[PDB]
Amino acid sequence: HFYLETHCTIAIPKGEEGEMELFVSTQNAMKTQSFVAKMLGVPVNRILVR
Amino acid sequence: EMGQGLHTKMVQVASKALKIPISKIYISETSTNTVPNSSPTAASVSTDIYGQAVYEACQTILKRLEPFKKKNPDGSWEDWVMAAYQDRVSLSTTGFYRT
Amino acid sequence: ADELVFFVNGKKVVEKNADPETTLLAYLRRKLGLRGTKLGCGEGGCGACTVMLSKYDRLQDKIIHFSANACLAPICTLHHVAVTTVEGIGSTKTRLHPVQERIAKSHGSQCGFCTPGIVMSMYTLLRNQPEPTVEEIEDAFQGNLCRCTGYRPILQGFRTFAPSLFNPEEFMPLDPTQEPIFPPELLRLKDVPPKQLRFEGERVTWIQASTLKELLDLKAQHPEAKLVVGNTEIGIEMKFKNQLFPMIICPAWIPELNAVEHGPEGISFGAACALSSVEKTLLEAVAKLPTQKTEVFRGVLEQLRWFAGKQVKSVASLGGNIITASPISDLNPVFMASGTKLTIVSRGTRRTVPMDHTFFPSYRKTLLGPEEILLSIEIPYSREDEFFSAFKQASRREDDIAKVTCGMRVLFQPGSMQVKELALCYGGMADRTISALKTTQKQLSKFWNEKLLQDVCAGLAEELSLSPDAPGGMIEFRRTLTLSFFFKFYLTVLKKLGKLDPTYTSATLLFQKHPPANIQLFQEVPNGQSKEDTVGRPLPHLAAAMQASGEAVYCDDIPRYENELFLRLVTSTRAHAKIKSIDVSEAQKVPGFVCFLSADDIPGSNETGLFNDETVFAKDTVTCVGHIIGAVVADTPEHAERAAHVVKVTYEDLPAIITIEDAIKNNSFYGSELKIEKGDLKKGFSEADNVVSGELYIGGQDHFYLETHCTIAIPKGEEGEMELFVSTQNAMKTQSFVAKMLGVPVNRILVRVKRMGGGFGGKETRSTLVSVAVALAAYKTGHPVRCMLDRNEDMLITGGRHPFLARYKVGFMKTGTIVALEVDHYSNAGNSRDLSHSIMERALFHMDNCYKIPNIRGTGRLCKTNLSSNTAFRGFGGPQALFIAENWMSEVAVTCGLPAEEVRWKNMYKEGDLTHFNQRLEGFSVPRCWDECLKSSQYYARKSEVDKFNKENCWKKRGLCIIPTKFGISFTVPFLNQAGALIHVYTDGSVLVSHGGTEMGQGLHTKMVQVASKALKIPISKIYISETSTNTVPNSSPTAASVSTDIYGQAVYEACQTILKRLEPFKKKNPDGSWEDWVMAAYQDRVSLSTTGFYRTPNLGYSFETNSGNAFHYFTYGVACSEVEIDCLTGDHKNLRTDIVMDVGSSLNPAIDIGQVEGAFVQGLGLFTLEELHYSPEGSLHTRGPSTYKIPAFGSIPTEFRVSLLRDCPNKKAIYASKAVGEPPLFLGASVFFAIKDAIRAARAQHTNNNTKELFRLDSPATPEKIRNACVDKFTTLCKPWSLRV
Amino acid sequence: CDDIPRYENELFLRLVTSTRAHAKIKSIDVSEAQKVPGFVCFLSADDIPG
Ligand SMILES: Cc1cc2nc3c(=O)[nH]c(=O)nc-3n(C[C@H](O)[C@H](O)[C@H](O)COP(=O)(O)OP(=O)(O)OC[C@H]3O[C@@H](n4cnc5c(N)ncnc54)[C@H](O)[C@@H]3O)c2cc1C
Ligand SMILES: Nc1nc2c(c(=O)[nH]1)N[C@H]1C(S)=C(S)[C@@H](COP(=O)(O)O)O[C@H]1N2
Ligand SMILES: O=c1nc2[nH][nH]cc-2c(=O)[nH]1
Ligand code: FES
Ligand code: FES
Ligand code: MOW
Ligand SMILES: [Ca+2]
Repeated sequence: HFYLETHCTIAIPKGEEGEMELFVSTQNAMKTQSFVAKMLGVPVNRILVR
Repeated sequence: EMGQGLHTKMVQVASKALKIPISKIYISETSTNTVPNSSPTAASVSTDIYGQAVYEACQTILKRLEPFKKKNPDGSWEDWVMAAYQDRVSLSTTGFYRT
Repeated sequence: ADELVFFVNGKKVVEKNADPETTLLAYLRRKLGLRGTKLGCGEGGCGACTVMLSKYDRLQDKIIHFSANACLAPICTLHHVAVTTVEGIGSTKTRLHPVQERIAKSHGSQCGFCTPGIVMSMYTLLRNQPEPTVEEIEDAFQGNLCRCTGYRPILQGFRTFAPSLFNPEEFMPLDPTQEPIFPPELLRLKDVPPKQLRFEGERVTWIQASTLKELLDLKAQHPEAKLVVGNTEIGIEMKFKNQLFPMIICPAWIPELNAVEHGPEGISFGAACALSSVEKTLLEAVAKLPTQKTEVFRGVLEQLRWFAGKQVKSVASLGGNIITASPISDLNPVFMASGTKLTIVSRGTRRTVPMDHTFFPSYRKTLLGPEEILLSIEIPYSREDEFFSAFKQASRREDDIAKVTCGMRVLFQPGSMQVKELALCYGGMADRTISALKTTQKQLSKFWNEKLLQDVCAGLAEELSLSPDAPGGMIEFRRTLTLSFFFKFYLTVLKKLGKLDPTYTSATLLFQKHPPANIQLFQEVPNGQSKEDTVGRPLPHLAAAMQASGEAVYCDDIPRYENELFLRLVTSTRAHAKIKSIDVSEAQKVPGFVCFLSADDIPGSNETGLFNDETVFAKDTVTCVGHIIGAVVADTPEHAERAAHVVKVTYEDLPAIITIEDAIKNNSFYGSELKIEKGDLKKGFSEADNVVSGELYIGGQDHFYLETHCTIAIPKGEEGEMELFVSTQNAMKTQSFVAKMLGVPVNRILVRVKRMGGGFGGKETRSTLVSVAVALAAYKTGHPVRCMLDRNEDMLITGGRHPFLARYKVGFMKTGTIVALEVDHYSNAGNSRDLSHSIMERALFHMDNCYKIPNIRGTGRLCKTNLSSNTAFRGFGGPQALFIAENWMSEVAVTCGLPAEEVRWKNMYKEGDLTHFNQRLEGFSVPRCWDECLKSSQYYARKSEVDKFNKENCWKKRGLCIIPTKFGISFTVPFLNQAGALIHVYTDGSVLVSHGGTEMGQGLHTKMVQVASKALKIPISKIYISETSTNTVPNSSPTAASVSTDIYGQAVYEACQTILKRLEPFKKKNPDGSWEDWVMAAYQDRVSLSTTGFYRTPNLGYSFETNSGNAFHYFTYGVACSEVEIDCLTGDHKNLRTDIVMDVGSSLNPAIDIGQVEGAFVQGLGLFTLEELHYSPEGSLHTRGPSTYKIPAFGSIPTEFRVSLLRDCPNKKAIYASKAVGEPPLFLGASVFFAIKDAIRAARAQHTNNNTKELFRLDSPATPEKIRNACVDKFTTLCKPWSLRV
Repeated sequence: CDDIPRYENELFLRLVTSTRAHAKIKSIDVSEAQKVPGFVCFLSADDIPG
């Protein structure tokens, strides 16, 4: 692909109810959200992807 | 937005639908807590589908503003919006499209 | 510099560059990332920063655990000490400790900001005593404050350590064997010889002296060196008194300074011993030695009962209190009167002298030389024929500064009543501890009799005089206390010499705590209701566990960006003046200084405020002390603070208008008169049998939310975009005010509110003062910026409840029936309009309370003054008007000579009546609440018991009063009664709910989660609410008017319906499927799982012009009965019992609603009896901290506290038949005020006069000063024109 | 994404990837990595909570 900007993610752990806010260079915020939730083992509503 | 100008086009669409300058419209970002279960931005259909969703949401706004426009035809967009707010009419809505 | 080594939660910490000025709180929060411990006042009076400290005591060869305020603990005093914070005992990520579990499940946590501190006070107690008594449990919190709960649930939940809202049987038992162990490494270090340590900071050098020899050499070389042990004085001087001590010597480690010796003359304590140690030793001594030898010890112990709290007493040293020599020291008067011996030393010298009047030559000075230090103190045993007494009276019993405090001793000739020695020493009557020598000397060789009592009182009145301008004011009260204390001493000695009149006995008793009794009654949910349907059940606040664990994130707990700067506001020191110039040349020298911002830096508009009558930054003129002139931005909070303090502003004073009286005299108002008039007054007064006229005043109130105002502003650098995290109930106005100041479209600004550690109306608008200033700083620097106000800044700048002045005239019949009423209200609004108008409207809306008044006229006027702009405070004007109403109603009863409850009842509205603003009262439940409260409180039976007590007691009286209330539900501003919600169902079936309301501790999100769960028919575990944000729900009204549940509940409900309709087709095609199955099917069929919900309260719109239209959607009602006991000699009082019956319709959550009732009730109790703000004549606020502003404490609540929610009273006007509960209960606190007034009448009938129909004025708050002064007697009287017309 | 300011306590992650096309992982030794200044931790499969 050689997108000038390579893959990148910032993950912010809240410390409350498994909440995590992420800033990601992706075309798929949905799958990013569910995949991160699946790995953490928390409901999808706890994950915010921006 | 990955450089293809999707937000520009959506602002262009919203401006045409609402019939107001683009300068009054803004798109800041994409987030899972504003629009959920979104398909990845792909298949070159983003303009097609999000354009329709934005279009519908705009239509819902116009309908809610219609009574106020009719009562004050020579007023400004700002006048109608404020009147709507004070009359406790919601100025927030979703839009959706399915090919 | 030596390395500082200590432990935090078992983890070793090595600080190679310890700064002497760094507090443990700052270190925990900024260096260790442990944000569970909070900053609530920075002056040791709130306990929000409480932590536990553990160390190996060399002299006791044992590990000791004690609590301490992290805000006053210099980390430099913690070498080889083990710290335990809330995070160290448990968490929701691992497992909650029993203390955390119980306070959470017992509903002892609302906003949650005070929880960690209280959790640690309780934890510390249990580490010292695994099975404490109820007494010990209550005493554990003398230094912890809570503004939300009303304390009852916290005490009741913890009492377990010694339908229903909670079930104790579910609580995990406490098991000491599983507690974290004392760090092994520290236990090894105990075997290493102590060595002197040196720490070097930016401005201070700290020397930890290991031996007495090193201490004396250090003092010989540096006589100026300031000693520090507990730092509970030095810390205050450094933080608030602008003091800087270049060199500090901490002698805490020195054995001689910590030694305890039992001698033949008394018990000696090293000057470094903590007051808690002295207290422990004296208690043991009092239990083992003959009563006749412990007279002085018991005096010391009585003062220690009311000396700060556990956190301060565990670190505060003896020497510290003695040498600080404060005018209001509670110990020096006792040490002086008892001639306690002081052993003073310096390198090469040593002397021992008994403390006497000469030891304190002048203000803050003692007779010690510059090279000397106090080594030890010997508290004497009392001898035969020797008696002692110690008394203290303040504004609040617990953790307060003495108004007058004393030590009194008398020595008689062997077996006689003939005085040999007499010492009466007082604190709080001069700029130093003094002895009434002139007076006492005249009694030597005299006998203890009535004549001596009279002579001493007259002597005291003349010798302890106070000039009208005496600092602290309360001239009459203080002088009266000096005589009253002696009277108490006099009677007490007669008793000890023994015959004493039975009605005088109680005057000699020391405060006695009575056992608590609490009962909460509510209604069980329908028999067949599903377990997953939580509406109507006492579900604990969803974040309570995280608040008890310190994991709950509040604004400042959010991590700072590496490049984030800090802002400190620069405010006016003048009430009204022109700004001639501003010089920052000095501020520019403070390290880390970045810039000074002012009006000229604003890119958009400097016009702000609800009514556009305010400035973001003062321009040309300042109109109140605290008026924001500009702000300093620096790399650290300290640097910003220090720089802002040296910014020099040159002023030129302008005529100022401070008081309501000044305003009226100068015709200084905002807008024109407000008024509601119905009927024919002239006719009404013409038919009345009696007419009463009067004036009444009610003081203001500071919100004192445990978490002060705070804002973080992140500038994006793109298109003017800015993202802010704010502690506010109004994200919408925050957003538009920031946008207006920046000159950018509102759609560029994002405001996010997670939760507030309290709001109470104080964050409805005034939070913008900070938010806008921070946004400007972020805009100008391009860096993220933040600012959290210190308590003193918050209390000075942000405004509070509106003080009210009322002039009334009521006409009534001999039967007590009201026929006419005219009331003119005046509120002190401050330097801007803000919410003052709407507040006055609500006041006028409630001038009737629950009474039908055929002919009535009420006016309101907003006074424009040079004081910070006052704003919304739980009640929004209602409490003031309701208070004024009950005042004249009480005067009508007395005038008529009829039982107050009879007069109130016969004047009460009836189902279907119209109010003075012509709204029909439908479903008027006051009658039911009234009868049930009269019955459950056993009002009548107790009424006779009160009269009996008053006949058997001359210097103590009891009062009983039952009052009702009604509160109109809905914003006075029609268009604000709107609410929106946004709901998303993700593909795993989990639901994310978002609405316009914010969480400030009232449990709104919890209730909304409960509502969504019921509507969707799924467990609450599948629903979540993360925060409130302007980009999910726009144009939201502030979370206020107690209608958030009502309106957001409907919006959430409507959004859920839409979801159900969309899922219906898939549910039908697969009836046996799960929620998850239907959700996934909808998604794959391309059916949107996102929708909005909206609600608009119907038919609202009252007009003060036509006195027509619906102002409210419905009314919330309640009744409260309270009993008190007053000390006619001191002004102190006890809230014996309170019974409340509240109608909240079918409660959505009885646990949260009872918590709102109890909490609102305690804030009202505070407004009417304890809380008072004092201002200089020039308009400068004196009370800027918990030390001087006394809100209710754990020990302030009714000992017997009963609350019942009216059963079977569904409200068809709101979501699931519930009713708003936030503000309605607050006025009920007035029942305590009127019970007090009832008691004062008893006291006046006893000593003042015989006019059983006399109407004496009693303004609010009924503080100890007002109560004591009202109890006119021979003493108040003791504390002459040429001619007089005949 | 990376232009977003880092929090003062923000840490950095570096992936550890396979240098073989197909093989069994016999063991992982981080004793050397632990010596690098600023090292915080090595994460692997077992650390995943979900
Ligand atoms: C919330 C709060 C509530 C309080 N409540 C009360 C109250 O109810 N009644 C009351 O009287 N006080 C009260 N205090 C005041 C304070 O706690 C006492 O004065 C305390 O005992 C001082 O002890 P310290 O060790 O903390 O003093 P520090 O602040 O450590 O030292 C105080 C002063 O004593 C000097 N000093 C200390 N030890 C020696 C020595 N051995 N020889 C010579 N000089 C010495 C120091 O140089 C310094 O000037 C309160 C303070 C707070 C913050
Ligand atoms: N714990 C706590 N309770 C509180 C407050 C608060 O700040 N903290 N605010 C009060 C005020 S002034 C109001 S108007 C209502 C607002 O919330 P509600 O509409 O959800 O009841 O809660 C009341 N109860
Ligand atoms: O009528 C109102 N009642 C209120 N309580 N708290 C804030 C309020 C408001 O703005 N308006
Ligand atoms: S912050 Fe320490 S006592 Fe309030
Ligand atoms: S819960 Fe204690 S101050 Fe809010
Ligand atoms: O915000 Mo209620 S007074
Ligand atoms: Ca005002």
